[PDB]
Amino acid sequence: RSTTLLALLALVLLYLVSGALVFRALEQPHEQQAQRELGEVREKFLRAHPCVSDQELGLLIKEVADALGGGADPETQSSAWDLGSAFFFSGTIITTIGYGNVALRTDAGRLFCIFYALVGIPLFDILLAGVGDRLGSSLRHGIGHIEAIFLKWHVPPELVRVLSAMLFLLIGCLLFVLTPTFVFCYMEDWSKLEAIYFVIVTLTTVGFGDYVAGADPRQDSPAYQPLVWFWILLGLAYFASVLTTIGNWLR
Amino acid sequence: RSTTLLALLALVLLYLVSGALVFRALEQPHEQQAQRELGEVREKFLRAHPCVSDQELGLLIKEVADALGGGADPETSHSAWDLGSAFFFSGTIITTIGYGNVALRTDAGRLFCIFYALVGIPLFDILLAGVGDRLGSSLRHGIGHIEAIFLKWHVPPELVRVLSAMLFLLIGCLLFVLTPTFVFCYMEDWSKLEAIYFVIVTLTTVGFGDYVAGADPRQDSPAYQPLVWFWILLGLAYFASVLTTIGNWLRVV
Amino acid sequence: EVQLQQSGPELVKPGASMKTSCKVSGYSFTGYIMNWVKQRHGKNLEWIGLINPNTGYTTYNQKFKGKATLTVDKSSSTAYMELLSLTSEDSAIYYCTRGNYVFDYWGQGTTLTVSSAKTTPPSVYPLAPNSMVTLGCLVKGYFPEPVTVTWNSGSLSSGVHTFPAVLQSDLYTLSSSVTVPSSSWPSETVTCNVAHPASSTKVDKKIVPR
Amino acid sequence: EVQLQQSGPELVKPGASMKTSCKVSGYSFTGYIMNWVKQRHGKNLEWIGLINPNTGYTTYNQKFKGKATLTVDKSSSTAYMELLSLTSEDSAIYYCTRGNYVFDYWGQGTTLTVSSAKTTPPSVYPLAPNSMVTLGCLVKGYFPEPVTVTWNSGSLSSGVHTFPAVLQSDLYTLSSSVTVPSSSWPSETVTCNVAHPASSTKVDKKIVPRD
Amino acid sequence: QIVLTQSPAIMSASPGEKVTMTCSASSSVSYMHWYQQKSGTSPKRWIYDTSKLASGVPARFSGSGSGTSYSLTISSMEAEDAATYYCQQWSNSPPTFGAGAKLELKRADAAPTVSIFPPSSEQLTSGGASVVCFLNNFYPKDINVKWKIDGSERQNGVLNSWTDQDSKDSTYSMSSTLTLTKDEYERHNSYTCEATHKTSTSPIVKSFNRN
Amino acid sequence: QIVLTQSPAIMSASPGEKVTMTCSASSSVSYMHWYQQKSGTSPKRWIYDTSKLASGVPARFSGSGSGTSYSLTISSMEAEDAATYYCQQWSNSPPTFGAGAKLELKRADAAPTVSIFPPSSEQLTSGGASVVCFLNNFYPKDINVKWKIDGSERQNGVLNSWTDQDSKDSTYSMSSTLTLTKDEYERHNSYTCEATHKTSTSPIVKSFNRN
Ligand SMILES: [Ca+2]
Ligand SMILES: [Ca+2]
Ligand SMILES: [Ca+2]
Ligand SMILES: [K+]
Ligand SMILES: [K+]
Ligand SMILES: [K+]
Ligand SMILES: [K+]
Ligand SMILES: [K+]
Ligand SMILES: [K+]
Repeated sequence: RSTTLLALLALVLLYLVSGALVFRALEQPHEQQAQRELGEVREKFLRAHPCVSDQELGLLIKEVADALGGGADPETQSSAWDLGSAFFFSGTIITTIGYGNVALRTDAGRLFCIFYALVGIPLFDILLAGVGDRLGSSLRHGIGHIEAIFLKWHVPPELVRVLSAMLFLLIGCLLFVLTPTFVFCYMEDWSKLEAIYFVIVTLTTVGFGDYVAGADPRQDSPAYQPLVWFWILLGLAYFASVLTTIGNWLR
Repeated sequence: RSTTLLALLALVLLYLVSGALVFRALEQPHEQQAQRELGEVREKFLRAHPCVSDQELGLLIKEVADALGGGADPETSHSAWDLGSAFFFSGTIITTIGYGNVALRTDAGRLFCIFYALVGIPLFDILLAGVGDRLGSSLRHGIGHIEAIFLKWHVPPELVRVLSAMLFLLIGCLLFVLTPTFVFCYMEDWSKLEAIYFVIVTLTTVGFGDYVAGADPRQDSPAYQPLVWFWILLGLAYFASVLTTIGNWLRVV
Repeated sequence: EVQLQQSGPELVKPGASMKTSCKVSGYSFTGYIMNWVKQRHGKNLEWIGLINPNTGYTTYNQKFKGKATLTVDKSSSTAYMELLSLTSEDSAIYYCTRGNYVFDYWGQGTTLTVSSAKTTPPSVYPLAPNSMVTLGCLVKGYFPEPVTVTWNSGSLSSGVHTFPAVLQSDLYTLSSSVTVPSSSWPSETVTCNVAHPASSTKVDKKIVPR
Repeated sequence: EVQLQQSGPELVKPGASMKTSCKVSGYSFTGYIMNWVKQRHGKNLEWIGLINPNTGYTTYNQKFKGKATLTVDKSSSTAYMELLSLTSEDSAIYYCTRGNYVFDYWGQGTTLTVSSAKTTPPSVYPLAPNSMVTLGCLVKGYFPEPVTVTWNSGSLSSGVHTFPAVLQSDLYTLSSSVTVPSSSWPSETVTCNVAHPASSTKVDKKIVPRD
Repeated sequence: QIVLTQSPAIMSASPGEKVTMTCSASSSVSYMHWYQQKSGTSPKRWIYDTSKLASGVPARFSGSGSGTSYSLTISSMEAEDAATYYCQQWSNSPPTFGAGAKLELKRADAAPTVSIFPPSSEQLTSGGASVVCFLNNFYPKDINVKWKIDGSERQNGVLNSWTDQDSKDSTYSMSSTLTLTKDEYERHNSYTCEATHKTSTSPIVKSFNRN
Repeated sequence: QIVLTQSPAIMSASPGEKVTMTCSASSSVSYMHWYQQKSGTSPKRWIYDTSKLASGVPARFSGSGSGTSYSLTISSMEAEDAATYYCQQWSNSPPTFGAGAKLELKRADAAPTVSIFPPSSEQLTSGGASVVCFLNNFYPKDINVKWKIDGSERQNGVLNSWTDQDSKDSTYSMSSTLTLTKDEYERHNSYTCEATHKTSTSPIVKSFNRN
C-alpha cells in the first residue's frame, strides 16, 4: 500500500535519525578527544625535535596514517593470506559478513572477488535455506519428544507451542549465542560484552571487522579460524530458520 | 534432498578451498607492501631530520596510531560522528553492509549497536521488500511500453517476457551498476575497476569498507552525499526483485 | 649568543623584485626552522612562511604564496627572502625569525620601501617666532629616510624633539624642535645641523628672529 | 671540521665503574644523535646505545642494558658513557660516534683495561743464539701497557719486529726481534732498550753471545 | 587562520600598578606565546608555552590561560615595561598573532606647550609656504588641533606627526604643518593654531600676523 | 638482532686487481653502510645508503645490493685501499655490524726466517724458562707452529703473537713462545720450533739441545 510504504519510509528515516543522535552522543566525545590527543602528540614532538617543521610532521602523519590504513603494524620494521585465513576470507564473502580486516591489494583479486561473490552468495543462500529447513525440522522434531510430557500434563496446546518455541530458541541461543561468546571471551581475550558484540555483528552479517576471531597474528591455531566458520554456518541458518518460522506464525 | 544438500555442502566447501587458493596466489605476494611503505616513510624521515632517533620516531608512530585508532584524522567536517556520518553509520547497520571504516570505541556504542541492529535490520527488510515490489511493479509496467513495440513486430510473447526480463535487469544495471561507477570514478577519484568493486561489494552487502563513498557533508557538489544514501536503498531493492526470481527458479529445479 | 643578522634596508621601484638575506650564528643554521614575518607600518605581524634550511622544505601563508620565495645557502648559513612584482603595499619591516612553535630569536629587521621617488636632498628652513623659547627646523622635500637634526652641533641635546617624517607628495618631511631659555635666544646663536646621508647633504640653519 | 674528542685511556679494578667522555665541536652537539660502540681486540663492533643530547632520550643494546649509562652536558657539548661492575670482558676500545642511520663521524677511541694488576715493571731478558743473524728481547710480566722497545737507543731500527703484547694472567708480555749482519755481531755491542713509563723504568739489556 | 584578539589595543599604567592584557582565540589553542616589542627594535620572545618566561624577562611578568582565553600579567608595572605586547599561536598552521597591546606609562596630566611658526623668507622665495605648529610635552596623548586662516578654519594641506611617549618625562608631542602655495598664504594676514586638550575645556590658541 | 655476515673475513689483492667484499643480512634491509678501518685509527664512513660515497672516498670504490645481499667493490685496487671494511645496518633497531673483512696486499711468497732462542740465564735464576721462536718476514700470513720437547709435541704454555702486514715489504712475522717452569725445562734436553708454511711441503724446524 503506497500510504503504508511512505509511513514505513518516514518510520525508518526517524529510526536512522534517532540512531544518528544516539551514536553521535556516545561516540563523538571519544573521537574529538582522540583528535586532541593526536594534536597534543604533534605539538609535543615539535617541541622535542626542532629540525622538523609543523608542516613536515604533517606529511609524516598523513603517510604513516596511510600505511597503518593499509594494515602496517607500528610495533615492527619489516601471514594474512595463509590457506586458513584465505579460506576464512572467502567465507566472509559468500556469507556477506565481509569483515574486511584484511582487504585486497591487487586489481586481479578485486576483479575476481566480484565474480566470486555474484556466484558464491546466492549458492550459499541455497545451502543456508537448505540447512535452515533441515536444522529447523530436527529441533522442532526432537523437542516434540520432550514437548509430549507437558501436553499430557494438560497445558493448553496453543501455550505448549509457545513453551516449545521458547525452549526451541533458548537451546539454540545457548548453542549459537552464549556458547560462542564464552568460547571467544577465553580464546580471543575479549570482554563478555566485546564477545556478544562480535557474535551478534557476525550473525546479523553486518560484519564491521573491528573484531575478528582467529585474526590475531600470534595464534598458531590452524583448525580454529576455519572451525569458527562451522559455527557461522549453523548460526546463520538458525538465525534464518527461526526468523522465517516467526514470519509464518505472524502472516 | 538429504543427498543433494551434502553434495551442495561439499560443492561450497570446494568453492571456498578453490577461492582460498586463488586469493592467496594473487594477494600473498603483496601482503608486506604496507609495512614496507611505513618503514620507507620512517627511513626517509630519519635521513631528513637528524635530531630524531629511530626509537623516538618509533614512539611517535605508536602514539599517532593510537590517536588514529581512537578515530583521529590527519588534519591538513572530518567529524565522523557528526549527525550526517552517524546517520550514514546507522544505515550501514540496518542494511547489514557494515563498512566499519569508522568503528565504535565505547562499550555503550557497541551495546547500543546490538539492539539497534536486532530491531533495525528486520524493520528495513520489510521496507526493502516493500520498495522492491513497488519499484519492480512500476518498472515492469514501464517496459510494458517497449513490450507493446515487440508485440506489434509479431515476436512470440514468451520471447518478449525474456526480452523484458533482460531489459529489466539491463535498464537497472545501467542505473544502479554503471551510472554510480562513472559517478564515483569522477567524484571519489577511483579507477573504473575500483568503482565497480565498491558498487558490487556494497549492493551484495558484503561491505568490506576498504572503499566507501562516506556520506561526509562537503560542497563542489553538495547534492552528492544525499543521492548516495538514496542509491543504496534503490539498488538493494533492485537486486531483491531479481535474486528472488533467480532464487525461486534454482530451488524449484 | 644566538644572532640573526639581516641585510640592510632596500629601496626598489614599484614592479621590480627584492631579495633580502639573514645570516645566523651562535647555533646550527640547519638545526632549526627559519620563518619570515612582515610588520606593516608598526601594526599586526604577518607570518610570511618558513623554510627547513636542512631539507629546503617551504610552506607559505596563502596570502604571500605568489609574492615570497624562501631559499637558504647551507654553506654560508644564510636564509634569503625574495619578494616579487612589489607594490606600495609591500613597504614594511621584514624579520627573519627562528622556531617551529615559538619565534625564539629574531633578526634586527629590514625596511623595504617601494617608491618611484629619486634621491632628493632636503630644503632645511628655520622656524623662528616667557621663561622658555621653542625654535624648530623644517627639513622638507627629501628622499629617502633618514635625515638627522642636531642643534648647535649637539651642544643642545636637552629640550630636543625630532618629529617622525611624513610623505608630502611622494617625499619625506619632518621638522625638529628645540626648547632653550629665552635668555639664550636670540641673545646667543641657535643653529640646527641637518644631515641627509643618502645625498651626502650636511646643511646648517641659524634660527634668525623675525 | 667536525671533531669528537674522547677522554684518555681508563684503567680500572674489576668490579669498579668507569666514566669516559666525548666533546664535540665543529657542529651543534644537540643537532645530532650520539651513539657509543665497543670494539674488542680489533674484531666485531657492538653498538652500546644512543642518546639524543637534545631530548636526553637513551636506548641501549639489550646486551648493555645494565652496564652502560649514557648522559650529556648540553652546556659543555660533551657526551658521557659510564660502564658499571666492570669484568675482564669490558677491556676494549670504546668510540662515541654521531648518526641516526649511519655513523658519519667517530671519536679517536678510548681504551678501557679492566685488571687487578698493580703497576709492575717488566723483566727484560736477552735472546742471544748465514750472512744475517737475529737477536731479540723478551719483555715479560709488566703492567700496564705499553713499553717502548728501542735497539742501541733507536740507532738500530731497520730489521726490527717488536711483536704485540699478550695478557698472560693479568700481566703483559712481548718480544722484539732485530736482524743484523753477522759482520756486526758480536763484533759490535747490541743492547735493547725497554722503557715502562707507568713505573718510570728504563732497563738496557746487552745481547752477549752463549759461551 | 585562528584569529587572536588583543582588546583593548591601547592601555596605560602608573609604575607599581598590576597590568593584565588578554588574548582570545577564534578557536581552542594548547599554548599561547607573547612578544615584547619596543619602538625601533624587532620583537623579543617574552613568554612562550603560555606561562614560561624567556631568559631576560623579569619575574614580575607572568602568563596563563587555556583554550581560547590567555593573559599576560605584570605584578608591578615598571617604566621599562612600557612597550607593545603581541600574543602568538602555533597550535594550528599557519601561525598567527594579535593586533598588539600598546602599553604606555601613566603620569600627571600636562598641558601642551603650543608654538606657531610662520613661513621662512627662504621658503617663500622658492614658492612654498609651510606654517608649522608644535604641541609639545603634554599628557594624555588625546589632543585635537585645528588651523584658522583669518579666523576662517582650514583643513586642506595640513599634515600631523606624533612622537612616541618621551623615554625621559613620559609626555607626548605632535607637529601640525599647514603647507600652502605662497599665493594663498599672502592672501590672508593672521594664522592661528587651536589645540583642544583635556587639561582645559577652553582651548590653547597660538597665533601670528604676517606683519 | 639482524646478523651481518662478511665471508671471507680475509682476502688479498695486487694493485690493479678488482676487489669485491660481500655482506649478507639474516633478514632484508633497505640500505647497507660500509666502514674502512686501518690499525691505529677508528672506523671511517666509506659508503653509506648502499652505494653513496663519503667525502674523501675515491671513485674506484662503489657499493651495490638490495634485500639480504650487498657488496663493496674496488674497480682497481690500490696499496692505500688495504684495510678492514665493515658493513653496517640500521633498517631495524638495534644497528648491527659485520665482524669485518681484512683486505691485505698480495706479494711474492716468502719463507719464514725461523730463529729459536733458549731461556736466558737471567730468567732461569727467577725460576722461569721461556723458549722463544721468531718466524720472520713470510707471506702469506697462513703459518702453523708446533713445539716439541725431546720429540714429544707440546701445545700447553705456548702463546703466539702476529704483526700486521709490514707497510713497505708486505710480509707478516710472528713470535711463538713456550713458557715453562725451570724444572720442566731442565727435565728435557732438546727443544724444537717446527713451522709449517706453504713455501715448503717439508716444514722449517729450528732446534737446540740444552748442553
Ligand atoms: Ca575523525
Ligand atoms: Ca562528517
Ligand atoms: Ca638586494
Ligand atoms: K542478506
Ligand atoms: K556485511
Ligand atoms: K549482509
Ligand atoms: K578497517
Ligand atoms: K561488512
Ligand atoms: K567490514
